[PDB]
Amino acid sequence: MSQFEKQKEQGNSLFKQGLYREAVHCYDQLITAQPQNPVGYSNKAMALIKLGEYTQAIQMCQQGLRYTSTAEHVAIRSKLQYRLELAQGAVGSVQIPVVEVDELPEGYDRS
Amino acid sequence: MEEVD
Repeated sequence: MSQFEKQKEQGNSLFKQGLYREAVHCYDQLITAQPQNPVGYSNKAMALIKLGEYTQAIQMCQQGLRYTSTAEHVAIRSKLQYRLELAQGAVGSVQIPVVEVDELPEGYDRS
Repeated sequence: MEEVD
């Protein structure tokens, strides 16, 4: 079933150009073929953090943790808990450590 | 378990 793994990478790549409605069409394919699987909601939560609506993604990750009760869905249980951390990650990070010279934004303390 | 960057 590897086509459904490269079609979600096409979705992320389309959000990386600005083709947001074709990128949404790629998550919508997953829920079109799998209407009741939490995989499709995990890819909608991905699309929301790739369209800058992280306030929806922090709620939708809680909604997807409600799809975890069996040994069929232990991967889903990890998948929405890292999606929740990385929604808060993508909104809350600023990449400035304000100390040393290990990474930094460009310039800052090496000019 | 990770899915999309």
